[PDB]
Amino acid sequence: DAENLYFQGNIFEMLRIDEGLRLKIYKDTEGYYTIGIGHLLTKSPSLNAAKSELDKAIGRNTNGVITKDEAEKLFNQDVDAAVRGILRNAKLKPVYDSLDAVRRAALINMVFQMGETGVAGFTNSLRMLQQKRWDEAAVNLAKSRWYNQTPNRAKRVITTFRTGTWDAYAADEVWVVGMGIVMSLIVLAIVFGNVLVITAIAKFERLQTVTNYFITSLACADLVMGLAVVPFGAACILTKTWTFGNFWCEFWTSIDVLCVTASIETLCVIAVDRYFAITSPFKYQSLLTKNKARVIILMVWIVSGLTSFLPIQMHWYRATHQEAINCYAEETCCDFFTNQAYAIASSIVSFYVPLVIMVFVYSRVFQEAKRQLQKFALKEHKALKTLGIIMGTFTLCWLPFFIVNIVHVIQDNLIRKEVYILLNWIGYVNSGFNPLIYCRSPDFRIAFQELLCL
Amino acid sequence: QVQLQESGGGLVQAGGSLRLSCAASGSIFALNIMGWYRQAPGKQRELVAAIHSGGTTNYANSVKGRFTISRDNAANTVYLQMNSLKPEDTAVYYCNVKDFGAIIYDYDYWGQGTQVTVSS
Ligand SMILES: *SCCOc1ccc(CCNC[C@H](O)c2ccc(O)c(O)c2)cc1OC
Ligand code: NA
Ligand code: NA
Repeated sequence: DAENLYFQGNIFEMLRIDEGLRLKIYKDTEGYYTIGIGHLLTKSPSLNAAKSELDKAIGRNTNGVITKDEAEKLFNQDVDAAVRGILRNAKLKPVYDSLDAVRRAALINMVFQMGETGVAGFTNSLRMLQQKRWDEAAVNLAKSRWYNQTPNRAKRVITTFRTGTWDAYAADEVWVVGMGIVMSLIVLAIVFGNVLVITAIAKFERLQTVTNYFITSLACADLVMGLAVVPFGAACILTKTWTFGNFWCEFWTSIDVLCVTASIETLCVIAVDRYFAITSPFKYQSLLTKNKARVIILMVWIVSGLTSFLPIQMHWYRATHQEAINCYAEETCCDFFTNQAYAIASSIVSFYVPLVIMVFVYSRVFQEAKRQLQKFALKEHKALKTLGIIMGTFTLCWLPFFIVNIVHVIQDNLIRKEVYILLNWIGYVNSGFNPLIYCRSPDFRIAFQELLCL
Repeated sequence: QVQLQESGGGLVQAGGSLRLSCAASGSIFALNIMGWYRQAPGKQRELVAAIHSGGTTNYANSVKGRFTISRDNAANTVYLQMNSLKPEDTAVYYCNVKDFGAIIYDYDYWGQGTQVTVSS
């Protein structure tokens, strides 16, 4: 029909929204073992019984884990079996024929979910759909046990039955490009933002201080992040797949772990730096020189390199479970599978250790400020808001991820992958917030103004 | 929007003693560095003496042993004892306050400046 826009009128795209794609065996809202896209394996409470039925369906030993090719093949087999079930029934076909293309799909949806004989149970609802009494059948279907158990999916199917359009599912496409344009802005803010910082310290001589030498490091880790990590990361999420190969999958992963670790550990260095620069400024100016500070930065990148490129390129970070082995064998799969060891080891070094130091240091700052050689002034209240933003932002961005990252492995995943990738991006945008936190100095202000002549 | 009141500068004979003063009127963050800077005729602005809010001090290599900096107990007023003055100490002494309320950086306050002349 000359239709190559994104969304179309079909049962296939409809079910994919209702039933997510999961390669490993899981349990539905009922509790039955299911794999792929809503493919029921068995009602048997035994997982081994589900594995046997699964291996008899695929034709090989799957270990409860299949591939995308096998998932799609089962999906079309199930949809075809749903349609062939509708056509072979006495109650379904008289209704199915008398339905438009859209409403036909809505009927297949129910059959895809609760079987041929189950949907035929709806004597009243089907008669009403047959006499084109949509609004009455919409109300009647909302009184079934199918509605009480899966109210979200039912409400969408019932709506499609009512309107006769894809209004309940077409709202998914707006969010597709809707989050794409957001990612498009995130990349720009990080790249252009950190380049501005680096350019300022590199050009102007007044911005060449020890603290700013640490700022340069932070701006460097965030820049590469916005040039390597963030773009390639978004490029896959939108396209649903990874189209660069296995070699660049881990290399891009290596850059990720590298830059993120270097970024957070630098935030830690800056925090300690500003402690000594304030608490003991006279010793701070004498002890810590540019040479010494260059050694500190070098140490940070080595630690970051030791916890990123070193384990990854040596396949040490790799997990062993069947779903991980497949992705390591797949050229289109670049998921981040790790073992308990690397997941904890990285998190402690990348996030937790700097987190502890940054909190303890900034606490001492608020502590040793009360004990000085000195009555309810507002200069201390404003300074309190500052550290609340510095530390609060870093917390609100990375903490949700690394907590989940540690829960992601302590037990078999009860936390959705959708949440896992989302919380990584909340950490990703911290690399954009940094220049808006660590470059508000009057010297940076004047530098930023002249760098673009505003 | 705070103020700095300088006082003390004047004419003295070579070797004579002089006392400077700088009252910091306004609200300053607890952690700070008050001190003094000078501009000798035909020379860049140099650090004379500076005292942190934590009592510790710092002097230049050309004044250490002759100049003694100190501060009041609660009035935020820094006094600069200047003894055994030299004709090369003749300069424009500015008052200075390093605020740390921004944590990441340090905002600077300055004074009107005082003229100190030593008759060679
Ligand atoms: S669409 C292909 C898959 O997309 C994808 C897969 C994996 C990841 C993980 C990216 N983040 C790694 C994380 O930042 C991290 C940094 C540092 C350490 O130490 C650890 O442990 C994790 C992301 C995406 O898409 C974004
Ligand atoms: Na096409
Ligand atoms: Na791979």
